Amino acid sequence: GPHSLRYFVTAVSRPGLGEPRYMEVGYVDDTEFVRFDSDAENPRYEPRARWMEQEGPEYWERETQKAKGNEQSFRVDLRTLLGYYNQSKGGSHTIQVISGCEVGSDGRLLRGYQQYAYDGRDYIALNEDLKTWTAADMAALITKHKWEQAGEAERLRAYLEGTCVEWLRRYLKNGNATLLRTDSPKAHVTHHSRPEDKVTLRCWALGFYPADITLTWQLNGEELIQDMELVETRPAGDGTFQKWASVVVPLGKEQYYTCHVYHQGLPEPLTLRWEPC
Amino acid sequence: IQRTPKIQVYSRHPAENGKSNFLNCYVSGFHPSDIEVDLLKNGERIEKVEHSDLSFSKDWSFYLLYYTEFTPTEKDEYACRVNHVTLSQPKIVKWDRDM
Amino acid sequence: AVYNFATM
Repeated sequence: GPHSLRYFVTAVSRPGLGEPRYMEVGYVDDTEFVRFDSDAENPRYEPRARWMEQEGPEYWERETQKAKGNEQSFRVDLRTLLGYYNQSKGGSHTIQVISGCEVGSDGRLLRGYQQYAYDGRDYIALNEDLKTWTAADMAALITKHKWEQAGEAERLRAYLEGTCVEWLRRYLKNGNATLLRTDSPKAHVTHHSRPEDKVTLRCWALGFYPADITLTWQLNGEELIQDMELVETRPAGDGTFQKWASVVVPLGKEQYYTCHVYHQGLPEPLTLRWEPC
Repeated sequence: IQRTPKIQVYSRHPAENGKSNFLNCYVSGFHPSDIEVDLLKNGERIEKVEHSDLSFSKDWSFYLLYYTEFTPTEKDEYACRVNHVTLSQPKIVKWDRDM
Repeated sequence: AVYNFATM
């Protein structure tokens, strides 16, 4: 541990193009493992990791029926929120939810998540006490009052402390081996000439998993160059990730700069420099 | 709040002329979810382009990956063209094989 | 297992 189980929900109205797009995506430890999409040829919860293929038909039928119920509920709620905000009909709007649990290595709940957004802005969330709500505005206050009157927090807390934690335990047991996998980055430095006898040194990390990584450039043991260019970590398309970091240095000084690559897969951080052919 | 997409264009593996590869256009950090993404070869739209399934991040912004199999050459130029409600003009980002 | 979400 720690481990987490979270569902990311998206409902997008599209007047004139039929009923709203509706999707639910589940993650175990930030790895997608199940997905439902109303725009699939056959909308149904489907496994998104091979280890989920060990769940029998009852599981998929049950989860699919919940998704279909949630879909109908969010269809209503899109209309409701239009009313709360006195918005005109005919536009496309979005409700999103992040729902789930994080548990410690000892199996105890560390935190619960129930966060809503409307049109990409926070709307309502369950507080850390698992008992009260934070509403973002006067519209969300209406939902908050409905939920207080219905005892929704108590129902949700039962899910977060019970079902969510227990199913996470189940998923981890099936997916343990696969979830633990790491791929170490492979690194190299490239050299590019710039005007005024300057040089771009670019330190690449490729083929790594999971995405968390740190690249740094050092002159003389510092671990310290403030002004690098970095790109955001990006998916290679094969389940691994890429990143690079560059610095501009004077021609004739390239050999004094060192790139370090830090990743959980590595026995020790990588250290490399520009290797003149 | 609407958020404009970040865009990166790059290959799955380091480019080697004459060797099969994948050309990627990664769009992320945008809202709302509708987005148009084309891959271009010498200015022209590539027809066989696929994409990953839509996801969103903890900040409620969306991301996905558009991609096509390709074989880079010395002289062919590639780019990604993105349109989104936040953009006043479609944004074109050129592929540089070492970025 | 997903939650059954509440009416807003």
